[PDB]
Amino acid sequence: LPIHGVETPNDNELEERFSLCLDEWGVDIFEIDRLSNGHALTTVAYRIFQKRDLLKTFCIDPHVFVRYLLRVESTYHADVPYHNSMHAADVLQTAHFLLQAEALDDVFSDLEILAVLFAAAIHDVDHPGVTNQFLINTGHELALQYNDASVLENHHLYMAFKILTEKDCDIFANLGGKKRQTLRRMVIELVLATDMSKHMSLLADLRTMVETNLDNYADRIQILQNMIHCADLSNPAKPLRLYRKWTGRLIEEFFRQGDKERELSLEISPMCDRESVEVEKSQVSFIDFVCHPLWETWCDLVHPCAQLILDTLEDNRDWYECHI
Amino acid sequence: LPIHGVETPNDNELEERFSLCLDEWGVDIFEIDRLSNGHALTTVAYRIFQKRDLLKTFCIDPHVFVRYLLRVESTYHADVPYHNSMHAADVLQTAHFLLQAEALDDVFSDLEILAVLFAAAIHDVDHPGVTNQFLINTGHELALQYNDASVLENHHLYMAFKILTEKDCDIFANLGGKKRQTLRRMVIELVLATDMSKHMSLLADLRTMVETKKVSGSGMLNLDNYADRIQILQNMIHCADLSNPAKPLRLYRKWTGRLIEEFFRQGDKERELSLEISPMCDRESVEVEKSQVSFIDFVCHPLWETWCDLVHPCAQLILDTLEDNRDWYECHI
Ligand SMILES: Nc1ncnc2c1ncn2[C@@H]1O[C@H](COP(=O)(O)O)[C@@H](O)[C@H]1O
Ligand SMILES: Nc1ncnc2c1ncn2[C@@H]1O[C@@H]2COP(=O)(O)O[C@H]2[C@H]1O
Ligand SMILES: [Mg+2]
Ligand SMILES: [Mg+2]
Ligand SMILES: [Zn+2]
Ligand SMILES: [Zn+2]
Repeated sequence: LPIHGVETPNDNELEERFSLCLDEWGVDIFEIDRLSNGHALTTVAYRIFQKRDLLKTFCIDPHVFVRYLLRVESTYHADVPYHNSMHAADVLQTAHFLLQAEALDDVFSDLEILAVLFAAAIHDVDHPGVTNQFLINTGHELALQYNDASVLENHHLYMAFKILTEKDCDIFANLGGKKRQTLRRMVIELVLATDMSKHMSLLADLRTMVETNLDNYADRIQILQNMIHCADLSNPAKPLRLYRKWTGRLIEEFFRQGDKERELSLEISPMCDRESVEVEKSQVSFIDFVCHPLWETWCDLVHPCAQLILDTLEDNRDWYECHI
Repeated sequence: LPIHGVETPNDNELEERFSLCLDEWGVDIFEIDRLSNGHALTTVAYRIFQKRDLLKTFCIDPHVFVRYLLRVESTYHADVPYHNSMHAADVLQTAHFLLQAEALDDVFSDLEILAVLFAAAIHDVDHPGVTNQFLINTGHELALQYNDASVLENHHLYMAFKILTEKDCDIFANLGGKKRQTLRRMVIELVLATDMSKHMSLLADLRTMVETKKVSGSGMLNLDNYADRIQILQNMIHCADLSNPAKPLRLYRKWTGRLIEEFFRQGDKERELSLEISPMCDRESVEVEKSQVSFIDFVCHPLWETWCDLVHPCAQLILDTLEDNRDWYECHI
């Protein structure tokens, strides 16, 4: 069993970086992926899970863990610039980080921590590099199949759970039936919370909660839904170099989508037009209307355990306002 | 085009029955299926869409309608005892009856009426004879695909909108874009409201609207809002689906013999897979009569009572027949 779960060409350099970076906000996942040779998701997940004793706690065989994580990782599409396994690993680590706020100390069961971190790692698996709305305007097969509701998010979940079915990949094989049913329902609810069409409702829920303690599932689970959705939308609150990197990729993906939407004669989807999308304006607008309202609330929830996040978010917002 | 959409051996019998029965509570859908050579769904739908002027209003070509309906009808499985095209024709006619209550006069737009009646016709298409819970308990493919959520209801929808693809089957071809898309959303919301795990939630919405009507004082409820209206239609198609126990006893009993056959087949499969046998699915343990009284006390009667309270006094006959049927089964224990 190697130190990082799967063998890499740079075990000592990755170990140094993991020991300094895994509990920090602002991890260079791109470099982890280069040093691990395509294995940021696999190595990040493995070491998060050991650090939180989750393999021991849930009797997960560490070989079975690595084998499953390698399958999921190779199910993300390398040739998709943003929605690949690097994005998954970033989301995973940012979720791991979010959980450590003092204000949330001693609150979540282990099973709930297991759920949210598993969700993060799988939440974009097999993404094809187009949006839900594009699936729906082309009448793509998955859009028809899911009746327009959460088309990708549903697909991500389906793929993740079909992989658990493969010979010697069943990482939850040693939970009881009751813990496996409650785990499955939690994972479903969590990855579904990554669907943008839920953003308004989850955030009204979080605002309501802050405007008041939590030992009802109902509240905890609403906090974990907001949390994974925060991690997913963390990029603009990351150090600027990392924000810009993630952004260049997202836009390259969107623009590529705009070309199939242009080279099939349709109403080019939003921010997807190479010709006349204002990239710096487009980010300022995403912050003001989407990302800032979310992070402000989250940060209000965990007062003051996440002040840095809200500070960098505000700086990158101003930086872009200037470079338009 | 033949008088009833498809040709039948018994046009004049059917004419007579459709002329007298289709605005009544409790229509003998089995006999209409026998008389039309297995086309109850197609002939009932054609005839209701005629009586509502829905072909004319939405510019639906009658040959296109008939073609689409035959395909839907075919895609119900005739070997499933209960969830076949006869169940669909029952649900469709019953939803048609329920829209007539005087307390609903002019509440709904034509496109809403179009939606709920289309929905009813498709709402169980391709049903394989086993529940959601079974597909989830077996991790069947559908259940994995849909993440345990309204599994069949989602598949019924998928199959119905695909058939609309097919060459010369797009009944909604002449609606505008903003219309096909508002229709599509409504139809989805309406077939999803037939998933039983929505029952409690839907019935609480309906309770809210009843209490909201009783306190209004023009005793009329404000329904300018689409989202209130859709709640009512959701409850209504769900009522229609669960209308069997409030149907004339003879009919309720026939529907029920079919439903128990399907249930018992599923518990056989469960047994064979060494799995928990679902409620009402065990031929070795189930007591049919007791189970009906229980389903009526706990699910059916609270739903209908609330529906009847909303449209009071327009659906009195329904609650009465439901209570007499309850009491008949109690005495046969
Ligand atoms: N930097 C950004 N600018 C604009 N939209 C973003 C950005 N980051 C995330 N999003 C949005 O958030 C969604 C997150 O879900 P996913 O793309 O499946 O990871 C995206 O598809 C976009 O709608
Ligand atoms: N007579 C009955 N007894 C028990 N359950 C019923 C009865 N009639 C309808 N149902 C239930 O109501 C459901 C409605 O959904 P279907 O038409 O898909 O399958 C059905 C069963 O849960
Ligand atoms: Mg996603
Ligand atoms: Mg059904
Ligand atoms: Zn994502
Ligand atoms: Zn039904």
